[PDB]
Amino acid sequence: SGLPKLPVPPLQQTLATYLQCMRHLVSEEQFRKSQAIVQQFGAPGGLGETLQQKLLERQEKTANWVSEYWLNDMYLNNRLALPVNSSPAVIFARQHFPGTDDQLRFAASLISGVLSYKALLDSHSIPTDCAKGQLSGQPLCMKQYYGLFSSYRLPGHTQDTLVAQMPEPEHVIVACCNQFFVLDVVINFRRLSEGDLFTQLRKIVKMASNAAARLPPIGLLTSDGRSEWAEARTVLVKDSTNRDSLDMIERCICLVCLDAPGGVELSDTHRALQLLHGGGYSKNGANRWYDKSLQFVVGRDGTCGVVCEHSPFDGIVLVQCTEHLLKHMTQPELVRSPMVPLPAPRRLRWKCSPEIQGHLASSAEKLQRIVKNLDFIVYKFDNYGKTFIKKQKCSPDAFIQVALQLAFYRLHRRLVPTYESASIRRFQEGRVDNIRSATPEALAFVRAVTDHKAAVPASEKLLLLKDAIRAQTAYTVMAITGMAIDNHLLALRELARAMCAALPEMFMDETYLMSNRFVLSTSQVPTTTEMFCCYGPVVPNGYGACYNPQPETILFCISSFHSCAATSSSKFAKAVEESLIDMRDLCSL
Ligand SMILES: CC(C)(COP(=O)(O)OP(=O)(O)OC[C@H]1O[C@@H](n2cnc3c(N)ncnc32)[C@H](O)[C@@H]1OP(=O)(O)O)[C@@H](O)C(=O)NCCC(=O)NCCS
Repeated sequence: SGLPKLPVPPLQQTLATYLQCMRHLVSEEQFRKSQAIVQQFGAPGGLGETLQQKLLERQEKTANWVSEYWLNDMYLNNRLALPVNSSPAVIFARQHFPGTDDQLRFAASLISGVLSYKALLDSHSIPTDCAKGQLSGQPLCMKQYYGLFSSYRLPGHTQDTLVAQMPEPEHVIVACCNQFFVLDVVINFRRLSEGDLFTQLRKIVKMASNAAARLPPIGLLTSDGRSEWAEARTVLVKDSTNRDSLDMIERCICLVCLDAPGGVELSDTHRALQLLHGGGYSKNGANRWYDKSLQFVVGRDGTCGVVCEHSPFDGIVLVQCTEHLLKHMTQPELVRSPMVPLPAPRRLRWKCSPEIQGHLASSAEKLQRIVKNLDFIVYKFDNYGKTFIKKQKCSPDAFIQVALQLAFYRLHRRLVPTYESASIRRFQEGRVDNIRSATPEALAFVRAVTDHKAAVPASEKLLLLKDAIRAQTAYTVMAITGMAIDNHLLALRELARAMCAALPEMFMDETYLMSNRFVLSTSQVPTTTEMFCCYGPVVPNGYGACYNPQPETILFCISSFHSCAATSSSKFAKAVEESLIDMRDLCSL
């Protein structure tokens, strides 16, 4: 590759930044202790320098010194069930399917789109991406695109495994009524016609309606905790017939889920709930297989989108792919490719036992908990967007990040360690690092705005606001150029772990542990289309906030858990609105 390698920030720089990031987020006493702990860790000839040298050696010996640690720490090691906790969802615009054939026509076209997109990929014909927004123009890593259809996430007892692929024939798994069918799409590079795909889908729907053939909803098992699924899967593996079906799923291109009519109204919020967890076993919750990277949902009632397994790639790459797919569906149906004789799709067989029956019950129950615990809302701020923000000589993203801090503070009376996905695709195999938005400058601003007794003059609030945005931007530039701290500290941490299972004080420190519990987890997932991305929180008492800034509006997808009496997605969305209004008034002085 011609891309530069992810940089290794200097040790002292990361340590200084770290302490500064956390001083206002911990007690004075605790900070003093951390100061001393860090001083000792990074002292000349100390442990810090020994680990740093080992990191430089690792940087030289690998293409990306953090890929492995990051992949495990961020996803594979996580034991939580994938739905809501990990797998984000992208919702397409509302569709209208008068008859079942309309649904199947859409699905056929979509599958065709997928096939031509994958052809462009297999031929390395996809135009190399370039940075836009902050520091734009340089080439970006394209590795993520190659993980779109060739990946499967295997459950494990303690750590999962991301399997990187091509089966011939090449096929897609179609799920209907919780039944999984193998739909071959490419014989000898012969790509079935959009007309033949329609015909095959009609057959699938028909078979998926046969009572005497209906099999147990095995898909449900993949919606459980990772350790739980790993165990139920071990039970399944005992039988040869199940071993075959799993493999088929494991080697498919993707899944195409023909969801049953949802029960509630088709609002952006409800359509997203369906994409996130399917609404539980009583709805479309089992018509899935979360281990597979991409699950395209085409429901009978018009609810469409794609459920994504996070570990193999991030939302930007995903959105580019989907927007291309949808654009391809806007583009005219080509000439035909006709298949005579056209074999019938194969239904994956499962040999269930009393054991598996119990596992299905548990998973059904576990999933229901996720469904009722998710507090989600799609909020569209329409007073203004990027256009107005740019007129304030401000970075939209930074401005929005600051708005979220103010919303959080005005509602809960404190700032908390916050996470914002910062793409580092400027470097080989680059995924993301973290932008810590809960800066000291943000604190000074939110306090001025909310502390009535201080009576801070509006002119001063404006100054603090601009400084907060300046600091947000500075950290953003720092992160996207690989000079931030999270990935750096992670590497040092795991390198030490290799030396001795007993981590240094540095990483046992309550300050470090606290710095990584992201009560406010966020990310910008911009899209030109009518679509939007959403996901749940990463901690029991936290929020998930994915926004899409447009010229005149800003879409906010807010999530939290009903279990935490302290959080509330409706209240937070309201606080976001008020925060944006307040900031607007401040800039209009
Ligand atoms: C960190 C990050 C979010 C910053 O986003 P960004 O796109 O640079 O956003 P900004 O808010 O700075 O906005 C960029 C736009 O505002 C403009 N802008 C930025 N600062 C400005 C300023 N001070 N004054 C006026 N305009 C400004 C830019 O010129 C650009 O305008 P353009 O639409 O004509 O190109 C981005 O670099 C990133 O990493 N995005 C990836 C998110 C991701 O990974 N999502 C999936 C997670 S799994």
